[PDB]
Amino acid sequence: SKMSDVKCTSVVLLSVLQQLRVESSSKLWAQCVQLHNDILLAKDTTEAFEKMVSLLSVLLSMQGAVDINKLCE
Amino acid sequence: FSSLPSYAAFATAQEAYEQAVANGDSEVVLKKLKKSLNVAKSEFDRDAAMQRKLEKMADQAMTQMYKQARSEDKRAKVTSAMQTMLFTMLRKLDNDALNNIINNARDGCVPLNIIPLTTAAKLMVVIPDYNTYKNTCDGTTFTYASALWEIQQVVDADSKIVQLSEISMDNSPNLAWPLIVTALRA
Amino acid sequence: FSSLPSYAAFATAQEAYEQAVANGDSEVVLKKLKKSLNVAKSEFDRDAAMQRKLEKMADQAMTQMYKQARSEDKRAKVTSAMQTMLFTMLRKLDNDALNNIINNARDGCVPLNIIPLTTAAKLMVVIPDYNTYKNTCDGTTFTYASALWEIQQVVDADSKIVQLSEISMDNSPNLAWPLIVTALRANS
Amino acid sequence: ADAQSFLNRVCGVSAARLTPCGTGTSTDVVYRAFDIYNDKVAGFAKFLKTNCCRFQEKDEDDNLIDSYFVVKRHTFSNYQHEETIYNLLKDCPAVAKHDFFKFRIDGDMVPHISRQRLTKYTMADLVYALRHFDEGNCDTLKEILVTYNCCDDDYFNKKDWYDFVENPDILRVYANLGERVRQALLKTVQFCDAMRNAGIVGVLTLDNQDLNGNWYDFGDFIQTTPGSGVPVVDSYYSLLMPILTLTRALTAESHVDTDLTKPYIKWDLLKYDFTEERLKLFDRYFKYWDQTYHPNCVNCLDDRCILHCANFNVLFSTVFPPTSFGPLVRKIFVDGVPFVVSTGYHFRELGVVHNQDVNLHSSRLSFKELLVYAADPAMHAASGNLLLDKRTTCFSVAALTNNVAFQTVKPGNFNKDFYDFAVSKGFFKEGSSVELKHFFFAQDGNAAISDYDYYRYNLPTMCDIRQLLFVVEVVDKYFDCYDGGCINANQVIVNNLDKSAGFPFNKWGKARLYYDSMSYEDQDALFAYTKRNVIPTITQMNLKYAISAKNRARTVAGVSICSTMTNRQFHQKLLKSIAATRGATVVIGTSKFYGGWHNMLKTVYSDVENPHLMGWDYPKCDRAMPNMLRIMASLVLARKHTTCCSLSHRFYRLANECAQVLSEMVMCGGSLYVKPGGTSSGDATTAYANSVFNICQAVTANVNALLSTDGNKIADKYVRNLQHRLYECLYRNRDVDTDFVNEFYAYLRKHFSMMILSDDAVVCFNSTYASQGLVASIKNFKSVLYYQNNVFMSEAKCWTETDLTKGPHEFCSQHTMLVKQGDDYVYLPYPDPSRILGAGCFVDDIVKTDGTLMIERFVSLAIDAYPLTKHPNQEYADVFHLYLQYIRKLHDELTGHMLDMYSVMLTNDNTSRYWEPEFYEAMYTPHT
RNA sequence: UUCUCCUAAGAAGCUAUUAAAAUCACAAC
RNA sequence: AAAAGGGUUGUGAUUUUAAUAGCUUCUUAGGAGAA
Ligand SMILES: Nc1ccn([C@@H]2O[C@H](COP(=O)(O)OP(=O)(O)OP(=O)(O)O)[C@@H](O)[C@@H]2O)c(=O)n1
Ligand SMILES: Nc1ccn([C@@H]2O[C@H](COP(=O)(O)OP(=O)(O)OP(=O)(O)O)[C@@H](O)[C@@H]2O)c(=O)n1
Ligand SMILES: [Mg+2]
Ligand SMILES: [Mg+2]
Ligand SMILES: [Mg+2]
Ligand SMILES: [Zn+2]
Ligand SMILES: [Zn+2]
Repeated sequence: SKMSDVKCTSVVLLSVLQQLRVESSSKLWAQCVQLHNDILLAKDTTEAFEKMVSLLSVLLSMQGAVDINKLCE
Repeated sequence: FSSLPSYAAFATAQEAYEQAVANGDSEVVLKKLKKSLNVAKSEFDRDAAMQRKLEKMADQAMTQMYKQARSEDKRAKVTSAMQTMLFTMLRKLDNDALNNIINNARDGCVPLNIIPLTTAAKLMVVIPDYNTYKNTCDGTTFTYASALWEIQQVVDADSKIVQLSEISMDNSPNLAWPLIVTALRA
Repeated sequence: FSSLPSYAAFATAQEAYEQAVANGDSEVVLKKLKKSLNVAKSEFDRDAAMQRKLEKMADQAMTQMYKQARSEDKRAKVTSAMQTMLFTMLRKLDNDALNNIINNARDGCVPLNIIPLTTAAKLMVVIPDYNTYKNTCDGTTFTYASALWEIQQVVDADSKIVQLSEISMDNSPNLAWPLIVTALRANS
Repeated sequence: ADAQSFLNRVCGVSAARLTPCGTGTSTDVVYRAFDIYNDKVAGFAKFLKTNCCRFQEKDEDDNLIDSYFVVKRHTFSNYQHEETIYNLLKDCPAVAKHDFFKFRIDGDMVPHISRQRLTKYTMADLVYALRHFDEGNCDTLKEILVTYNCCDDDYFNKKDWYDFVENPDILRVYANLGERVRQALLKTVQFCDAMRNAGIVGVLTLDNQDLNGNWYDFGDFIQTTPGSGVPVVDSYYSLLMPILTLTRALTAESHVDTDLTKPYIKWDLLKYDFTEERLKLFDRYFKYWDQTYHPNCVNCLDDRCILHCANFNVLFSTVFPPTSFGPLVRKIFVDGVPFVVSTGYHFRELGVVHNQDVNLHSSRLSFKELLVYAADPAMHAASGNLLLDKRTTCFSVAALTNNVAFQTVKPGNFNKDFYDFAVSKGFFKEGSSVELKHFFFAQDGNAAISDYDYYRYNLPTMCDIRQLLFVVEVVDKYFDCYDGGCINANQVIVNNLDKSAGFPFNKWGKARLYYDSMSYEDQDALFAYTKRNVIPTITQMNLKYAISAKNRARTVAGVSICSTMTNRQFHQKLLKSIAATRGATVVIGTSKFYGGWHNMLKTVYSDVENPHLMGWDYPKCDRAMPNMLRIMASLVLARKHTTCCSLSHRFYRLANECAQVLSEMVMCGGSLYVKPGGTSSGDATTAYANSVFNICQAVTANVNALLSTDGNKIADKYVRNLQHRLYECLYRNRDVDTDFVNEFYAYLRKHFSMMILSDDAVVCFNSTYASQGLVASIKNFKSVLYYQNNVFMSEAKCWTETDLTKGPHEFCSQHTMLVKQGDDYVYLPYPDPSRILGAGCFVDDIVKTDGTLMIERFVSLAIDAYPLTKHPNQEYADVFHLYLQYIRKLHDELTGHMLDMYSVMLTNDNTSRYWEPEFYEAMYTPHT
């Protein structure tokens, strides 16, 4: 059930970004919202995965906001 | 509601009345037994109702305190739960591009911008060490997010422009790592 | 409660009945004493029940009075807040130009919409893109509402200050649109 | 050659090179629209004429142009009669040139009447093409638009070129016609001025006038003493009226010399009353309209005259500057300090209205006066800054703060435990019939202003006066069975007092605070105050955080406390009676559980013959709604009050409703804007007014469908008589014919049965009559919505069903199925499974994610799940069992948690019944 | 006069149902 | 975090109260029986 997992992960990822005070930057928040809604509306999996890649790049760019090595372990 | 203090008297009075009616004893004795049964049963029901009230109050108290404590527990820890759930689902997805970017970020090779979706768009990446450069880069090409890119410019920590030829294992100590790389999508 | 005198009379009947039972008096004496004791019990129960009714009625009346007092306190607080807001707004507005325009009117009535146009000293403009900025607000002074305005510094969507030298066609992608420009009314 | 000789005589003394269209001397065949009232037919309909010969004129380059010669062949008495009338009328410049000549057709002598330089199409053709919009009529509308340089032929290759919503540019295309329409109006008045002076009695109809404004067809007229002639113009103006606003003719009035090339008029900025200009416009354009017109509706005698005068006012107001249409303010003194306060309103609809209870000097302010002065926007707008907002086309008044506010919408929370349980059970696999479709969509900071800018769709609209005045009586027939009236403050019921009180009252508390602070005497004093004075109020816009299938934002309007209190006190007695009734057309307040759905469906099916079901959707319903229909709904609701309220009190109540609900001041992001019109979300009457509007639209569709049919082809004599009487009742009668209103109401209820709830409707109709054209269908709804609402109803959204055993395709988002229960068959509703699964998976608060507390939350979701078990699709059936098993698991986990924490088990086990099916089955059995 | 039995009224206590208030949650236009 | 959170109807659960209903208790009168 890959596509439903991708959509649920998009919901969780945008919630994580929102809690991280991304809203303070209106431009970045608008881009994140567009990516989230586009993934939710998408119908075929590869487009959703590429948009997910961009949305996750948003979170990864924020150096020191999340301890990636601690979280993933 | 059982084994209450008045229960024994009620039970014994009913048994005595039943034995009396089974014997066919004197009517006045039967009526005396029945009235004693009735008064004992009245007391039994009264204390049973009191016990019911106590039980209801205890049940409500326990339920309310459970609700409040668990609501506080759920509300306090939201951020860590969200991050842990996100990364658990990300591992469960098992996608090559997501794993590639996540593992690169774990090694310190984070991007400086949103990774673009379209051809010839611009991406910027940080390179912590020559080993990660050896892994990620090959001549004029860069491999990132399962996609192929073309190197545009390499810079240093003091903003010095560095030529691609300079990056070598023997020459590496001269550079002030980390490096910044700019690339376009093929 | 045990202090009730009817309970005391019931207690005397109770002592009499207990002594009669302990002594082993005849059934007829026990019956008469029982009916006396039950009369006393009926009096005691009736008085206790009417006491319960009176106490709960008193509690309900007291709760009503407490609720009324809280309502009056809230009303006073709301009145104070409303008066303060109205008088602050009275002090804020510019009396001279508004008096001039109201004196100019035929009947003393004027449309509400024209009052900010004529009297207001400060203007705000919200601009979504660079073309609209170039059309509406190019320069440090611009004319709107048949009046001349001079500019005060600008803020972006993040409410951070933007210098007027930054706003240009080439630089436009970097800014966080929309832009909010503020201006004051020139004297002439 | 005979044909050449006939053409040469037709040319006459003119220098017009003629082109022999048709064939020789033969009569030409054309399909054209006519307005007609005979002793045997009465209609506005398309006909095949076959009555005249036609020739075309060619330019000096011998290319064809829009200028025709038409010659009619008819009886000799008509020949002399028309010659006499035309000889009378010759002086007028609005009359087309006529010639009369005799010619050898059969070898004998035949008379001919010729007219010159006519356009291809008449005014009736344009009116019919616009009013009855469909693709077949689109083929004529394209030719009309192309011929008069509105647009080039390639324009029609665009997608949705006709759509008011997807292609707003179409509104620019129609405007080019408008000036050509205006010249038609003036000519008509000129013609009347001649006809009265000549002493002629005749009726005017649209078909006689060409698109240049010239007239013909004198045959109907009769003579009278000079100076006492009369024109009859009701049908002409009444049919023309919607086109006047659609094409915007009076825009030419805006300019100084009324030349479209001259600059605009610059009015005095402080001017607010235009009574003389309204009277001048009415006298110029509508000179011979024989009914008294009041520029200010306060003078009007009754609700019908209010509708009439407001219908004229809405057309006339477009000319005047936008700044004047607002509340009027005045300076007063209190305890020696100066206040600015409101004293009156200028309505685009209802004119200039003044308050009656003003105080120029006062010593103190009571609580009621404090509420009144804090509520109205005069102080906030006067003290605030000046605003110029380029994000919206709407007019903007003021900014209340130095900073504008951008409001975002956050995403929803994920209920991972339920998702994992569902995936373990086997849902959400690729290729499954059930999948996630409803989500919590996020929004950026621009959401609120964009959803406000959606209001731009609302446009001014002038309705057909006579048709509307008949339709309003037909609707009042639908509503008449209820009771209503005013009640004292102590009687009113409020559902929830912890709701917002609007702006600025929300700064200090919820509605409970204001309901506690004011005694019944203060509330009754305020309500009595509104019956004599207009109170403007401010409305606030909020963004709603809720699950949806579509990603566009949704905003809702909160209304100030004063308007809510007075509107509740006014309307609640009628609204509660509407909710209490069962078996009516308006189905508000009827539950779907315990057999209600079957009863509703059986009620709608009643006594129709050859039945079909159909349903439709209004696009952009609340934004697009014309002001006139909202006024009509308010007046229909006010009609119940006649027993207890005098006319002045009811007019002032209507003015209050207009000032507060219809065109109030809207607060968004800290700034004040003016709402152009349409429905608001917090009216305290919104659903019932929407139902009234829905019924009015359906009745108008039925009226158009019956009138358009060719009366010669109807076989049933009863329906022909009904059509004749319908035309008579609409256009050729003045006072209301109650008997025919009852007769038409009975006809509608017999053949066309409705079920109504806000903008959702189902109708069961007679398919044979619908195919013959005697009752409405989807096409008529499309045309009526196109011309009245100014929206195009996408036919794909509508639906129709032929088999009554399957029920309606959609009502209140429910699907219908037929099932066995005992030895009886019943109808049951079931929802979209995606909605139930999404409501399980996504929640709007973090605490809801923990299941044990939410056990009671899941039980309700199981109830809607119960009908899905009856479905023949297994994937649908599995959902309800999934919910039951999740409830069981939640109870087990709760027991374990409490046993661990407190070390004592629970002693009450009612929850055992929840995971077993029978309880849910009880919900739908009609037994109790 | 006294005992037993029944009927009727009052005062308490327990229980079944119906109807009104408050709190939480769900669904629809 | 701040801020803000509309109108109308239906449904479920929990607590409180009122009114009918059934039963127990024991006081009072009348009728009947027995001595
Ligand atoms: N611009 C144009 C072009 C063509 N025509 C044609 O002229 C004829 C008009 O006939 P008429 O003698 O004026 O009227 P009538 O048929 O006696 O009247 P009725 O009983 O009201 O239908 C029709 O064939 C077309 O409508 C036109 O009028 N105007
Ligand atoms: N909280 C809510 C929610 C809804 N509504 C009502 O639902 C309706 C929503 O309109 P709709 O026909 O569903 O949608 P629309 O805007 O016409 O969209 P379109 O069909 O794409 O043109 C309105 O009558 C009210 O907005 C209300 O009252 N409160
Ligand atoms: Mg005619
Ligand atoms: Mg709709
Ligand atoms: Mg529908
Ligand atoms: Zn009038
Ligand atoms: Zn009234």
